Amino acid sequence: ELTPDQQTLLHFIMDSYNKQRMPQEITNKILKEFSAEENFLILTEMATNHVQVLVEFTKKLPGFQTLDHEDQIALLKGSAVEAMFLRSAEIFNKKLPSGHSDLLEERIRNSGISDEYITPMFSFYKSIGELKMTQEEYALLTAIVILSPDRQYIKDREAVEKLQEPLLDVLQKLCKIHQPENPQHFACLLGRLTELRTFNHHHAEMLMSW
Amino acid sequence: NLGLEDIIRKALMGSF
Ligand SMILES: CC[C@H](C)[C@H]1O[C@]2(CC[C@@H]1C)C[C@@H]1C[C@@H](C/C=C(\C)[C@@H](O[C@H]3C[C@H](OC)[C@@H](O[C@H]4C[C@H](OC)[C@@H](O)[C@H](C)O4)[C@H](C)O3)[C@@H](C)/C=C/C=C3\CO[C@@H]4[C@H](O)C(C)=C[C@@H](C(=O)O1)[C@]34O)O2
Repeated sequence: ELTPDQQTLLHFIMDSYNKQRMPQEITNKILKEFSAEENFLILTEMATNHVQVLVEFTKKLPGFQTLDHEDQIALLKGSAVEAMFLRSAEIFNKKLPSGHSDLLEERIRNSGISDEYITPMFSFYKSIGELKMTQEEYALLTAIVILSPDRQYIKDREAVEKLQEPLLDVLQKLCKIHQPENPQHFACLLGRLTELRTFNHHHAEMLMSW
Repeated sequence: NLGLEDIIRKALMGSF
């Protein structure tokens, strides 16, 4: 039931959300873990190596470059963490055999990052999993998150809402197509962006490092 | 004393 405009936007997003791989040596991280203070050195990389993907994905979002310049910065400063939690969640249930559950905890350190990072990311994943959401839903739901016109430091909210709007519009349809049985699927997807905004306090901010 | 926002400025082209 999507319109040309939507199917076009969707494909574009899918495509882009895809050039970020390489699922093979996500096994180097999956099994056989050189653990402990080793494990730090890897994530710190991985993190870092998530920003460059994030920003590549964002530049190619229909209308992004056309935004202001600082607006562009403030978007991304606002999304970096949210969008990493959303990446994790896809992994934690879409990749990986049958969940429960990396369960390293008897190996959690700081960063500073302790045990109040573990628990958050847990409720969240299990709740996203509970949504049994397809990749298209991960892709769009991610652009919805970057293109958020209520980030602090935006000057042209309506410039950003014009861009977010169509993507919300598509996601609604997909929902209303792939699962008409439960007319409250879209509302749950939105609902989760809120647990995202929340974690933005317990992960005070990921500035500086590394 | 960077901190983040610079990183993003760079990543927007330079730091590739
Ligand atoms: C992640 C940093 C903080 C600490 C998070 O850590 C924890 C909890 C606290 C935060 C949530 C725990 C930590 C990682 C994350 C959860 C991460 C995932 C579930 C997955 O990764 C996500 C995020 C990752 O982001 C970098 C992202 O890849 C980035 C960079 C990639 O480059 C190419 C880029 O392709 C990609 C698109 O983008 C990735 C796609 O998907 C999963 C990959 C990570 C598993 C990590 C582990 C599994 O076992 C490992 C080890 O045996 C151990 C001891 C602990 C685990 C751990 O320590 O896991 C472990 O290292 O949560």
